[PDB]
Order: sequence, then C-alpha cells, then structure tokens
Amino acid sequence: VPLDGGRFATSDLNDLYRRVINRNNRLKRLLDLAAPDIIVRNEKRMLQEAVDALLDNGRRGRAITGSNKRPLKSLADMIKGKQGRFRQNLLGKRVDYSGRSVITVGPYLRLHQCGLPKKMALELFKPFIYGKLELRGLATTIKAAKKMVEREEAVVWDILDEVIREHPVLLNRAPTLHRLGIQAFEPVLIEGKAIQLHPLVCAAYNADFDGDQMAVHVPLTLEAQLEARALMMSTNNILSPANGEPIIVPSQDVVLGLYYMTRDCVNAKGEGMVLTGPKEAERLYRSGLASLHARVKVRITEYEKDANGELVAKTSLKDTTVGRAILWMIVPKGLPYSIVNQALGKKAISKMLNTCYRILGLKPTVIFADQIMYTGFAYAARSGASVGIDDMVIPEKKHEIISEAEAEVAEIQEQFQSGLVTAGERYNKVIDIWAAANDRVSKAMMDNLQTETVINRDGQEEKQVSFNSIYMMADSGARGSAAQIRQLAGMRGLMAKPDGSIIETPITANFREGLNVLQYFISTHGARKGLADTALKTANSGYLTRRLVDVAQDLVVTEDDCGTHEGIMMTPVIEGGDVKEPLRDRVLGRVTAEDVLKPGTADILVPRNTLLHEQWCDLLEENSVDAVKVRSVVSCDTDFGVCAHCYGRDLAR
Amino acid sequence: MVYSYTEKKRIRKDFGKRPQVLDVPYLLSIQLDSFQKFIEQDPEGQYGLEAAFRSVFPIQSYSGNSELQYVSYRLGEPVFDVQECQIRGVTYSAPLRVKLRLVIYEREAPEGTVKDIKEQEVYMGEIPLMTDNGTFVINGTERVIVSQLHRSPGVFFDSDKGKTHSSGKVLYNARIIPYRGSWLDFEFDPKDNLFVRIDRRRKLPATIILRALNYTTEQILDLFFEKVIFEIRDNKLQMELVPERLRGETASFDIEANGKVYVEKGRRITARHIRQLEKDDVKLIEVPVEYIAGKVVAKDYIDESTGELICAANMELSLDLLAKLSQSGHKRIETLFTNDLDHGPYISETLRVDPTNDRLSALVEIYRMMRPGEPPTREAAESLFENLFFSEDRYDLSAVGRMKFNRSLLREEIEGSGILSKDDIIDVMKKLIDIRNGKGEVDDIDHLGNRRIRSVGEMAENQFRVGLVRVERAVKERLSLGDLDTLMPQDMINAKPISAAVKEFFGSSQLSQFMDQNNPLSEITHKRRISALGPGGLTRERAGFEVRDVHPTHYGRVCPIETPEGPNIGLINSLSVYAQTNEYGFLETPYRKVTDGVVTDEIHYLSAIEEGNYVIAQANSNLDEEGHFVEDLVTCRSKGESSLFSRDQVDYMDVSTQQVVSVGASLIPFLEHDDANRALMGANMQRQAVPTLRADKPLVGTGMERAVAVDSGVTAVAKRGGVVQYVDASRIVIKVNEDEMYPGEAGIDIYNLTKYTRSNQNTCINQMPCVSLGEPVERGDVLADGPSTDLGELALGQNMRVAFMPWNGYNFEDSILVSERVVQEDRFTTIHIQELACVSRDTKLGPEEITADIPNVGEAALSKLDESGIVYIGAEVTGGDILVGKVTPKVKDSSLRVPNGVSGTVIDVQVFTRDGVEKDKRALEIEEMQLKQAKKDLSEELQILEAGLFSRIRAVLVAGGVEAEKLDKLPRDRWLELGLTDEEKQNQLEQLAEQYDELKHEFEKKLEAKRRKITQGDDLAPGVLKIVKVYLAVKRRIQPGDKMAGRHGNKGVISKINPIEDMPYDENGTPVDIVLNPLGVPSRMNIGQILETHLGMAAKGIGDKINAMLKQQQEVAKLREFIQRAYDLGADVRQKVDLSTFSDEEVMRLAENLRKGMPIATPVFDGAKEAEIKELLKLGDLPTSGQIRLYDGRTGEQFERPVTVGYMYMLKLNHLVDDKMHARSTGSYSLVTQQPLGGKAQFGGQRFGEMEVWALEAYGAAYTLQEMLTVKSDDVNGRTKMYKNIVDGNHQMEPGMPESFNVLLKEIRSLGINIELEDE
DNA sequence: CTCTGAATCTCTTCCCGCGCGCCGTAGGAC
DNA sequence: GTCCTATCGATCTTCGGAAGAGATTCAGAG
Ligand SMILES: [Mg+2]
Ligand SMILES: [Zn+2]
Repeated sequence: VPLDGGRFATSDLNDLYRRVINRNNRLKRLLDLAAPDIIVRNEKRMLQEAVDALLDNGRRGRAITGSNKRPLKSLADMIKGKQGRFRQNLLGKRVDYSGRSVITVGPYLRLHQCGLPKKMALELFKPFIYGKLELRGLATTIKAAKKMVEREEAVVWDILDEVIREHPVLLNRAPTLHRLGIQAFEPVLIEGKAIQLHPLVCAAYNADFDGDQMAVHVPLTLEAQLEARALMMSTNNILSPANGEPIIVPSQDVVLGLYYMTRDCVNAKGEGMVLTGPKEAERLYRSGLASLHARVKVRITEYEKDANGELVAKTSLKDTTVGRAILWMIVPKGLPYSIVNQALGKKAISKMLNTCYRILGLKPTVIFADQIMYTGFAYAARSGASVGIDDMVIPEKKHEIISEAEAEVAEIQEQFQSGLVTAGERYNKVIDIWAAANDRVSKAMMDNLQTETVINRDGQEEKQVSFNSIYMMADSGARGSAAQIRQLAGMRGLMAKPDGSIIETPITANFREGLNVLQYFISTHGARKGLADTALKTANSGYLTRRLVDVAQDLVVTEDDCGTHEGIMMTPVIEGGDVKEPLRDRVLGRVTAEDVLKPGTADILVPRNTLLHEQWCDLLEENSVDAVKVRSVVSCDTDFGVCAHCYGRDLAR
Repeated sequence: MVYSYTEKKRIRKDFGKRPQVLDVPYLLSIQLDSFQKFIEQDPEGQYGLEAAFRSVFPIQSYSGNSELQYVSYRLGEPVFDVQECQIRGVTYSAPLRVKLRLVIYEREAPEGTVKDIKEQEVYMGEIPLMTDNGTFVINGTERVIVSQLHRSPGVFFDSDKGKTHSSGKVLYNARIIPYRGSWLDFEFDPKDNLFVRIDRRRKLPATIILRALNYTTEQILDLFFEKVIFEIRDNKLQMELVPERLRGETASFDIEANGKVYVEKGRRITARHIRQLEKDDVKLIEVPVEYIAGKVVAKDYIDESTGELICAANMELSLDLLAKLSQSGHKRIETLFTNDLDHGPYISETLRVDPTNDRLSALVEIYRMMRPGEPPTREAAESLFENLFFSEDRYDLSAVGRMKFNRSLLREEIEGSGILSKDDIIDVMKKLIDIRNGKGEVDDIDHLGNRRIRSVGEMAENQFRVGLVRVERAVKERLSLGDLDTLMPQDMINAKPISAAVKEFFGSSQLSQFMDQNNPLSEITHKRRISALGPGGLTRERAGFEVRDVHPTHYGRVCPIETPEGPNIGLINSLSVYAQTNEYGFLETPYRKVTDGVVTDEIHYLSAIEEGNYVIAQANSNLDEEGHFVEDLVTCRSKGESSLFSRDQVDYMDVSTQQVVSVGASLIPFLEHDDANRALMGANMQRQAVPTLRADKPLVGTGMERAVAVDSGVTAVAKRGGVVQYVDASRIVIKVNEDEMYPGEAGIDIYNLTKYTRSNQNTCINQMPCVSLGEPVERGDVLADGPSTDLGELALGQNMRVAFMPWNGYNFEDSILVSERVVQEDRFTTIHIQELACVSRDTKLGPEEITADIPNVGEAALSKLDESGIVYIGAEVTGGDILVGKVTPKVKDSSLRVPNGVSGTVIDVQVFTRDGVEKDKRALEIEEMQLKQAKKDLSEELQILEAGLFSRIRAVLVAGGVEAEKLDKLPRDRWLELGLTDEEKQNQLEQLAEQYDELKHEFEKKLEAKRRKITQGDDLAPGVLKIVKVYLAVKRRIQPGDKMAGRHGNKGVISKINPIEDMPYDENGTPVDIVLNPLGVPSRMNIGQILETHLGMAAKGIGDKINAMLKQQQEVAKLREFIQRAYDLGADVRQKVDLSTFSDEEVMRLAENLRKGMPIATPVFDGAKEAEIKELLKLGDLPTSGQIRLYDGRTGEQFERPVTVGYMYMLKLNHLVDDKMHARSTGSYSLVTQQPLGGKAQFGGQRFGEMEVWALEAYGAAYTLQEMLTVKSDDVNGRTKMYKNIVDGNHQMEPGMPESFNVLLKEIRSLGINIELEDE
C-alpha cells in the first residue's frame, strides 16, 4: 500500500521474496554459465540462507533486518502467537455495531435496564432505523433514509424509541474474567454521553465508577436476541457461577442506609407508642412525628407458604421500631419478619436477600433487590451520614500505652546494654512488646468508639450502640472494617522492610494525626510493594486463566448419567485441630455415589443416586454423618465428555 | 522583612513552623546544567563535545603515515530562534564548525610537514540546542529528554541462594563493568573452582587470564597464596610453623619440643598456646610425615643433574616424592598454606580444570572460544585479546568508573587510567577470593550509590561519539589511499554520519519523549523524570521486585510517592525536590551541618555513600533559637537503620521537611495524613489537570506554587526591572530603569505574549497580563500569567464548595454529583485547539491546486471558503465542511474536509510554500500581519532613540547657544538650516544630524533583515508544493462522564448535572456546588482531604469577612486591622508580615484579591494543627465544628445531623468523555483481512477479544457468538446479506465462513504445508 | 566401553482492552 | 539528480530474565 505521498509501505514479505528471487536469478545464471564449485557453493549457501529468512526469519543465527535492526516479519511470524492470526484475528476479532463510553451510575434504573446515549443508539441501530422508515414508507429507501437520519429530523427519535423499544444490548468491560462480565440489558435513552449503568451490577463487572470505560454491542439477529434475553439478561444472573452466593450483594451505600434505618436509639421522639401498621408508621415518620429508629410496637402481618406451597397469612402485635416497620413494607409477602427485626448490616442483608431467593424464587428476588436499593439510597440520604474530623476518636489511654511500652522495650534494651540477652532475642521480643501495645491500642479505640454514645433515659444516663459516623460504616459493613479504622485512629503499628523482615520501632501514629517524615517514608515500603504486586501479578493471573480454558475447553456435559457407581468421599476438612470447613460446604448439591445409610447400620438414608439438595443437606446435618460418597467428574465414565449427574448442581441455577 | 511586588498582592497566610534554611533550587537545573555541560568547550578536556573529539582525534593511518587533527570548535548562532522555528516546523539547531588541521608528512625524513592545511572550520553537523525552558524543539514538536538512571561503571560483587543450585550454599560473582567496552564476570563453580567469561559468553577457567598475561603457575601461586616451608636440617624435614596458622582447628597430631608442649594430639589451639609457641621460638619443628604427605608444592623442581623434572609448581607431594627430591639435593622444599576456612585452595582447584599449558595455549583457547571458525594465530590473537581490555578503542572506564573501582579496591587515589592492568584484574580476583574465604561483603545492587544518573548532556555526548566513530572508519581509509595532495579536510569528512547519529537520537530514541505540555506542573515533573529504561538499561517487562521497590537510600534523593503506577512502577521515579546530581552523576542531596551541639546553618551535599558514614537527624527535630536541640535525645537515621540517639551525638540534620518528596507530591496539602496509595494517585493526577478557562488559585496549597509556576518558565517573567510602559494582553512592554539598562540600548523590553495556541496535548495556552499601565515591576516579578496560573501561583483547578454526604445514590461508589451552578459559571469549561493540515504535491499525474473552483461541489458548501481556497478566520465549522479546497489533476476534488464528529471555530491558518512557487492573498494576508508586527516593535525603538536624540539637540541649544525665534513647530532635523555660526554648536548640530541619519540606516538594515525572514518561503519536504494548517478551537463544557479529581487521589466521573434547586442548601440558603461521597475517606484512608475541606472553609470565611468589609465601606484602618489579625493567627508560625508598611494603597490592593478567600499555605509535613484550624474558623464567624446543618432542596426538610461543608480544590482531568464516546454501525474494513478498523481516529469497531469469547461460551450462547465473529465481522458475503435483511427487517442470518480463516489457510499453504478443507 | 545418573545449551512463555503522540531504504554510478 | 541494486565476502548485534523444559553432553562403573 502507498502511504503519505508517493511511497510504498515497506511490506515485509515483498522484501523477503525479493531476496529469494534475486538469489535464484543469480543461481540459474551461474549454473548455466557453469561456475566452479566454490562459486556455486557460495550462491547456494546464500540461497538456502535466504529461504531460511522467508519461512521463519530468526531461527537462523541472526534475524535479517532492513532498518535499525528491526527483524522483518516472516511467514511463520505471521501465523504464531500474540500478534499472529490465531490469537489476533481468528479466535477473537473486531466487530461492527459496537461502541464504548465512560460509564456513570444511574440510580433510577430498574435492574434490567441501562441507559445509553441517544447519539450512540442512533449511530448503532442505523440498519434497524432504515428498516422502519421504509416500513413507514416515510423514506423511499436507503438513499433517502440515510439523508433523513443525517438531518436528525424530528420524527427519527419517535422511530428510535420504537426500534429500541425492547432490543437487548450487551455491555461488557475489559478484562472480562468470568461469564458475569458480559451481560445484556434493555437500553433506555439518555441525553448525555455516558452509559448509565445500574448500581448493583457494577460490582459484578468490578466496574468502579471512577472513569472506567465500557463497551456495548448490539445483537443483530433474532437468535441473538433470544439468547440475550434468555441467558445473559441481568435478571437471570443473580447468582455467581462459582459458588452459591449472590452477586447482587448490596452496594455499600445501600447497606449504610438500611443500617441507619433499622438501629434502635433508646431516646427518640415519639418513642413507645402502638401502631396499626406500616402505613401509619410511615405517616408517623414522614410528618416528623416519630424518629425513624424510635422504638415502637406495631401490629404486623406476615405470610408463610405451607407444606404444599400455599400461603398462610398471619397477624400479631410485634415489638420493633418505626424503621423496621417501614422496611417491612418492601419485603415480598412470603418471608418471616424475623429477618428484618434487627439492625441490618452487609452480611445480615446478604442472607436476607439469599433467603428471599430461597423461599420465593427469582422473579420476586430481583424486584425485592431493586426495592432494597431504592430504599437504602433514600434513607441514606436523609441520614446525612457525613464524615468529619471531629468524628475520628483517639483513646487517650493510647498516650499511656506507649509511655508504658516504651520503658519495657528499654528493659530489653538495658539487658542488651549489659550483654544479658542475645542479639536475636532482643529483637524478636521487642516486636512482641509492640504487638502487645498495638492490640491494646486497637482494643481501647474500638471500646472508645462504642463508648462515645450515652444518653439520659428520661432520668439517669444509659448507653447504646454508637451513632458515631465512622463507626456506623464499620459496624454496618459498608466499607472500611477493623483494619482500616485501626489505622485511621488507633495506631498504624508495625511496618515491614523490603525483604519482609519487621521494623524494630513501629508507626505509633495514625492518620488522624500526622506521620513525621520517617514514619511516612517507611510507610511507602508497604504501599509500593502492594502496587508492584498488583502490576506484576496481573500478567501471571491472565496467563493462568488462559492456560486453563485452553485445557478445559474440550469438556461439555453430554449424557445424563454415565452409569457409574464409583466416586469419592467427602468429609469436613479437619486439620490443625478444628474444622476449617463443614460438610455442608463440600457435599451440597453433588449426587450420592452409593446408598447413604443412617449413622449406625442397615438403615439407608439417601438413595444411591440422589441429588443432595439443601433439604437433604440439612437432614444430613441432623445426623451424625461424617463421610459421604459422591460422584465426581474425575470418575464419570462417559467417553468424550461428562455425564450430568456426575457433575451435579449447576451453581448458577 | 520584604515581599516582592508580586508577592505583595496575595500574601498567602503561611502555617509553616520550621524555618526554611535552604530555599528550593531552580527546579530544572537537572536539565539545563546538564546540557550546558555538553555544549561548553572546556580545556580540562573531560565533559562535552570537546571530550568526544579528543576521544577520536588525532586521527591517522599508518600506511597513510599522515594525520588530521582537531584544533578547536565553534558553535554558530541558531538559524532560526525558538518561536519562529516552532512555527516553521524545523528543529531549533546550531551549526557545528570544527578547525580540522590536515598534516602531510613525508617518508625517510623527519616528520616535518610538506604542508598542513587548517581547513577554516569544516562544517560537521547541526546539533540541536536546548531552550531555556529545558525542552528541545525537534520538528516544531517540543521534546524532552528524561534523565536515565543506570548501573554505574565499576566493580561489583554479588551472591544468591535458591536462584542457584539450592543446596543451602551461595555462589559468589564479581563483575567489572566498564563505561564502554566488554564486561568481565568472575564466578565460582559450586565446587569452588574459579571461572571467568567475557560478555556472558562461555565459562572459562579463571587462570586462563593469568596465563594470558604470562604469569607462570609458580608466579600465580606467589600472587595468591601464603608459603609454608620445610628445612631438611637438624633432622630430616623439619617444618616452618607460623603459629597463628593454628587457631580454633583441632591439633589432631604430634607437635612438641623442648620443655612444655604447646598442645598435644586432639585438642583445639588457643592464644596462650600460641604465645608459648612464640616464646619457645617454634621457627623449626618436628612433624610426622603424614603432614608433609598432605602438601601441594609451590615451585618448580627439576633434578639439576639429569636436568629432568621431579616436581612442578602446584603439583602434589608424597613421602616417596619428597624423599627422591630432597635426595636429589633440593634441601628446601616449599609449599602452600591452605586451611579450609581461611585459606581455601580455589586457584589450585582451578588448575585442575585448566587445559592450558602456558600463554599461547590459553590465547588459543580464548580465540577459539570467542571467535569460533576463525583461525587462531600468534600475530592475530592479540588483536582480539588486547582490544578486550587494554585498548582505548574498545575498553573505557570513564573517570567515574575508575573512581568507583578504586574505591572498592580500597585504593588511595582516584585519578587513574581508564584501561585495566594486570594488577587491576588480580586485585579483583583477590577481593573475590577473600569474600569466598568468608572475610568480606557483597554490594547491594539497587543502591543509589551503585546507580548513577545520566542526563541529556551525556546521552548526547555518547551518540555524538557514535558519529565520530563512523567518520573515523571513513576518514582513515580515505586518508590511507588518498594522494594527500589535493585533499583538504572538507573532503576528508562529511557531516552525514554525525547528523544521522544525533538527529536519530533527539528524534526517536526511547528517551526523546514528546513533552506532556498539559499544564505547568506536567511540564516540570516531566523534565525531571528519572527513567530506568532505554538504551543500556533494563526493560519494563523484564524486572521484578528487586528494583521496583524503594530502597533506604531513596530518602531525599528520589520521591517514593510519585511514580507512575502500572506496568512500570518504580522503573520511573521523580527526582525529589531538593536533590541534585553530583559531579560524577550520583544523586546527592543537601543536609545541615551539626557542629558539636548546634545546628549550624551551612549545607553540605551528601551522596548516597557518604550518608552511611554519619548519623542524621530527622527534619522535625526542635531547636532552642540558639540552635541546640531542645530534645535531650532525637530520632536519626544512620545506616538505613533509624533509632534515637543523643543530643550532640547526631552529626547531620535534614534541611527541610519537604526534602523527601517531589514537586509533584509536594503540592498536596496535608500530605502528612494520606495513605501512600492515595498520595500516589494524587501526585499523578495533578499532572493531568487541563487548564480551565478562568483559572485562579487553590485556597489551600503548600507554597510550592509560587515556585512551580515561575520556574516552569511558562509565565512571562521580567528580565529587568522598570515600569510598565504599555499593556494590551498581546504585548507587555517595560521601560527598564537605567540602574539595570545597558548604555547604548533603547532601554525597552517588550514581551510578545503567546496567545491561543495548541499545547502538545491540544489544551490551549494563552498567557494574560497581570500588570497595569504605569505599575512598577522588579526583576523576576511575574508579568503575565501562564495557563493554569494566576498572579503567578499554580492553579490547576477550581476551589469548588463541596459537602460530604450520600445523595439518593447519584454519588454512589465514587461519582461526583454537580450542581448546574458550576457549569453555568463556566467554571470548568476548557478550550481544545486542534490542528488540521492539507498538504499539496507535484504528483505523478501532475501538480495540485488550491481553489474554490472545486469540481462536483456547489456554493452550498463553498460558502465558507474565501476566494483563494482557504476558510475564513472566524468561520464556525462542523463535520464535512471544506476547510481547504485542494484539487488534483486527472480533476479530483481531494480537499481537506473537517473530520466526522468534531466541531469548532477556526481560530487561525498558516500557509507554507516551496521556493520558486507563487503566493496567494491568504499568504499575503499572513505576510501583512507578520511584517506589520515586526515593524511596529522596531519602530517603538527607533522612535524612542529619535526622541532622545532630538532632545539631545534641543537641550544643548535651549541651555546655551539658543536659536529659538521659533522652535518646536519645525522638523527637528531642519533645525540645522537655522543660521547658527561655525562655533562648535553648529558642528554638534551637523554631527548629531549625522548620528540621526545613521540611526535611520541602522534600522534600515534591521527591518530589511526581518522582512527578509518573512518574505522567504519554507523548507518543505520533497514532493510537496505547499501546505496549509487550519486550527479549530472548541470550547468544551462539562457533562456527565467527564472525570474530576481532587488533589488527594480522590476521583470520579461526574454523574449528574443537578439543577440548582436540587442541591442541598444551608441555613443561609446558599447551595453546595458538589456532593462527594463520604465512604471513600475511611475506606481508602486519605483523610487528609477532610482537613483540606475544613481549612478551605476557613479560608473562605476570611474572605467572607473581608468582602463584607468592602461592600460596607469600612475605612482602611479598620480593614487593615482585620487583615493583620488574620496573618498573625496561630502559634509561632514561620511567617511575619506588617500591613503597617503597605501604604494603604496596597492594603486596598491586597484586600481586592482576598475578597474571595484568603489563600493559605500548609507546607507538606509541617501543616496546621487542628487547633489552628479551629482558631481560624473562630476568627471567621464560622462554626468550629466545621459541619453545618443542611436542608434538601427537594423538600426543605432538614438532614439528620450536620454534614461537612467547605472548599475543596478540584481538577478537571484530561479524560473528558466526548473525547472517548464512540460508536460504529458500518464503515471501513482492513485490506489483508476484512475485519473492521480499530480506533476513534478511524471509525472503528470494538474488539470482541479473546476473553469475551470465552465469556459467551460460558453461557450457552452459541448463536450470539457465531454472529459476533462472522456475520458482524468477517464473512464478506454474510455481512452484506445481513445488512439487507436488517433493513428489510427479516432478522435472519447466513453465516458462511470467515475470510480471515481463509487467510490462514493460504498463509499455511504458503509454507510447503498442504493444509486443506475436508469433506466427510 | 558405553550404560543410567547428571550438566550445559537453546527455545518458549509471560493480562485485556484503550486512547493518544511520532516515525517510516540507502548509496553509488551514470 | 535520478535510477538501480544491494546488505561487516577488512564489524561486533548488549550484559539488568526466570523459568522451565527438553536436546544434547559427560560421570563411575560392570
Ligand atoms: Mg476504576
Ligand atoms: Zn458420570
């Protein structure tokens, strides 16, 4: 190809074939002109050494070059590896009908939607837009509709909002480690230029919102839409593929709001009255007559689905708080209130959400998750949950704890100053005195944070769980648990040298206060190690997943039951003393290999190829079973695949 | 106390406490004094071009038997100055001219010349020059050479565990690294046999070198090993005991004599026994024959009588051998002492590997191991071996390498030759063997005493050497064969190889970086980067934790925070604020001398290996105003260890609390509080802020802004003191005062400011005045702001009023919520200037034209072109507008159209034309401009001298010799024709009218030369006829998706542009401008951002009291009282300031700049205590909790509990969204395989890359995948059938088989590999 | 006299996206 | 100045990758 003016792009192969053909022209000449052996052995060497270049330049002694020692890319350099066809153009390739933008958070989306800019939708869906303007007969054909789109006329949006009206679009970040990293959403149009993503789903992508771009793809055919809607739509993927654990796990602000809504404060406005239901609980809150975390009694009703699966509705007085009454109004009618009657936090609400999925199923769970999100945002707003430096709490015992520990370290030093302790022992004991100070500072600081709240119970003071701003965030599990708050206001503690060996004199300061220059300079030996690790690791992790999919990709589940009776045995992992995992982690949802007996003898408990779903694994936990034999894909005697029963539960379903 | 006239306009209230004894060095002396060190000639020939010339000249051929020799060099002034050069697009360079003298000798005679011909300065090349901003201009583009940091030349000893063999033991290695030439490695084999190699070639037995130097083995053994002797007298074979050779080891055998036995069999030996051994004088002793039967002999033993061998040096003895050789009369037999701990036998072991006999057989082995396939040959071998280590053409420890070598061998002196010598290698071997004998230490590799900085003035001296090295090879041959009769030096050399060498360097080297001219900080922190990469360095892909990590010698030399996280952490570092390059290139940094017990205010720079010899107190350490330490014991660092030591034990002290950081981090306030992750991301995000439209000042800073904005050279700085004569936002012109004038000059310094222009990153850079007409200015005052500055403080961003709270989730996770009030104010709008160019050529079908007569297009488009064929200035343009109506013969409308998507106002055009080619009225329009701009500024001197000279007529008329019957109405040289007599005054008149004519003739050549600069065309590339460049300015606003960041490494997209009524507002009804999320502060431990907010809030409060005191018409004496009460606030803060001396005028002029918040300094590790922020907030009428109750503008409800409100500083980053939003329906495809193009600069499709395909396969989704990688992508049929089915709305595909896979088949079948598709 | 141990050499692998920026055959002979 | 032909067939490709595995080279001996 020509480039900028009358110059051909140096198009490597044509320099290699040029080498060959020149040499061959000479060799035909010198053969027919009958040169002596030494001359033809010259040209014959130079020809063999040139065809060497053309095939796989650089397996020779040295690669040949035509610039500042750039080796020319030969054929075999075009086939292989990271810039060659197999990886660069075949296995994955660039695609039309795609676009990208910076993502930004859209709180108002229902979980299945994402907003995408009108400019992109109009530049992406063009073929479908022509397929409406001809169908309106409003444009004569492509030749006119093209112009009618270019002019961006007033009709086109009402057409676009009919084209798109339910065409799923696929959003994926990159890298995309796992299936949840491409998902489909129904688009809704936006005026701006960012892609408005749903808040809960950002966690799945590991999409942070700090300027993290994301690509979008339109699926074109009917089949690509039916696959997108049935499989990849976000509503169908509330669980992880890898472990039976939600991926909708609540966003930090949502859980902050729900924690704040459900606390009890022992003094409050409107405390102690009795109400006929959530609705007048809300009227009581919204008019400002009762505080949200005030204690109350309410009439409640709750629903249970019986042994058949049909609802029994029940009603009672409940003793609770205004905000637990309001929150009960969001829960779908089939869960027990005992799941809400407690000050909620990130673990407690994940199990809340999980139990919704356990009891109702998917379709209520996605909507309940949406409502949780909206609720948490709204009460987190009213909560005004700011952060402020007067809210960093230093336990003044910290001053004494250093002033004590410093002298005891100097006792280890004075022995050393008398030769009375060894050079190893002096060090490895001093760092334990600093550990004994550090545990004490941390414990005093967590006690002080809980200690900061005490209030008059109409007469005489009494204590309660601390409304201290940073402590709400830790105690809720929103962000920054013990290891962070310890550094913010307790002490930063011991630090490590480049070779991992521990510093003899720790950072007894904390970030509420200043580090001096040395404490700061040593602090960076931590952090720069942790960043070097990130930037170094991100290669080897990827080369690991490549090697794995590129060995696993041959498997597909391809029979129902291979017909084995063989398998392997599961127990709690008992080691180092106590059990590091229970049986219910391992065995849940495999199929039994062999008939599982009652603990004891001759009474069978589970038939010999039964899926041990949850009601079976709770039953095993009712028994004194320790070892269970189950089928495993390593033992499944299907040729060229695996049988379904040997694989067992599909974790995402 | 005094402040300069640009300080005394916004005296930043300073909270610092430590008195800054050393004021920050000019932040680019790293670069400028490097290049000055290259460009200056220096008779002490090291450093500079002159050193390189003297590295090659004199130059000669033996067969020519004549020479040419360098005498001296001159460097002419650069053909175009920087401004004009940056327009015209060439490189700013200087012509290199060299006095070469060619000397012609004769045969037979003494060498006295037949002739010698000094060529009058042969032209040698064009070396670029550095601009005073420290940047090179290389093709109009402005480029910066980052300093390299790499392993200094020297000798280095090393060892490792597990990386080698892993059986618990460690292997030791020594290297000699020259500056230029071959590396030599010595290393042991595991079995302690010693080996050597050159340049990581094959392993050789190490004595092969000592052989090659023609030591015999007997001599080698006298170089390395201690003697033990046997004397065959008083009884057969007595033995020479040196007592100290037995200690700690077991006396496993009979040694005794004469009285008390020292130590009998089986017992250790100790001091008291050695003293008894000495007191008995054990000079000879009895030992059993097993002892002598252990020995290896030192020296050669032929039988003299037969003349024939019985034993040889390092041959091993036995009783029968000892008998026959002492029986042969060799009554002194001599051997070596080799205790396994202290005297291991490694060289004898090496002589058991050794295949060599003597010198020649080793040279044979050398030449065959090094040059396999060439013949060894006695006359030929040395022409390898000497050029490995002993010849200047190929081995060279520079003066730094020799110094480091001598220091490591513990030599007395460091003025030494650059080549090795026998004893220079032997000393390395001995030191390596001492290490293996356990009596020494290995060096830490990654220590800033072993790695040295190379900067531009050294990289370019090497590349210029590569030049002279290729001229060497040409000129030697041309001289050797030449007749010497007609040749003159300009025949002998030609510039082309030098120019190739240096131009490729400055143009394209891995270190000639394109400058990040993003904002004035990013200019500087780039000019002072330290890079480990590039030529002679390591590589970003090929290093690990050993070098990325920080090291204890970094303190004060390299900033630990400011490194570009990502694939090259710590392979790039930023040279710390105060640090400096030593003479040799090692990084050295200033410390205060602690003299006995007082901190003396004198600074000594310490390199990284001077530092370990002292104990140095941390910068915070207090003093008593005499300067004794206040503390009785104090924290110091010492040997990388740190601990507490006594008062008056300590020996040096840090110079400043800023010493540990770079400017990039030194600008963060309250850095004392931040996690070093978030310090790092802060100090990296500051260098990306784009200059906003109306930039001002950070309210909380560090007082480093007053230095970054000035030293970065981008504010225009007053070269000499004077008074402002005129200002108009394009020119500023200063009547310099006569106390700093040069006597013949007009005395007037213009400053033509640069206006709207593209930065290298497309942000605009318009300088604006800060002065007023008639205002006085002093040398070094800022006259004009740069981009991102105001009043000469750095000012990247805008001091936006932020409150920390959740808001319905719009600021979830990280996002920033923003009020419409900020965008309405044009707070963050920013101007992006693109350059588009239309080239035109003398193509093969014929020459192009620029015209409006374009074929196939009507006035519907052409309405914006003028009649010449270029767009009007001030045309506002959009996609597809024709900017330049180029056309090609045989007529084709190829014309410059504005690319898709972009839009803007055309702010300027430029036109460039070859020689011998016609202009047009847009070239004449630009000539009219530039001529007039030169002529005006010249006239404003000629006018000033004319006025002075006619005064110099008038005054000496009016004062005496008056002729003023009529005077001032007349032409003031027609004043000569008045009738004054031939007394001296008429001769003064005649002479000073001739001085007036010559004053006209003076400018009569100066303006001609200037107009000749403008009249000419330009040095176009071959093929082009002319080029025109057209600039589009876009005023981009701010919108969802744009990125903003704080200084603390907090960052977000802005997520919604909320209308004012929805912002929270306070109990006074002012809404907040931004709502940040709180949870990021504990979760990422960057709580310094809260104290910036509170101190920012107080900063607003003082302006709030001042603005009220200016709306109310308070008298200055009350106003001065409040301002003074603000500056004196706090503890014993460093600064003192007396508004009593500000003359009221300047008190109002000060107030008029505080009236939007008092600016504050919080120097990095020395900031305000909390108790001083509270104190300032109490001086304002503000709530000292810092928090305020807020209400929600959606309802007017109160928020529960107050929330933080205050003035953070926020930067718009250059990652703004419309520069990234992209989408493609269909368009281009690549040629080799039909997959879509990739880009925004091309209308590309996103890569559905490898990992996404596994992601689809992991759903069941097969049809989606089939589509994505065929129909949507590659199948040349299917995609056009798909498109039509979609416009038909059929929703069906025909999938085929991708053409990229057919490419593969042919690319395999283009090997002799028959791959084929198969049927069943 | 070469058979199983071990020893030195080369070959091969090293995240995914993305955006800029520039830079892009020579020398000799007719 | 343009067109055609060839590369260090009279040097010196960078030491600062590890690894990890194989092909290919050598011990102590039956
Ligand atoms: Mg991110
Ligand atoms: Zn099976």
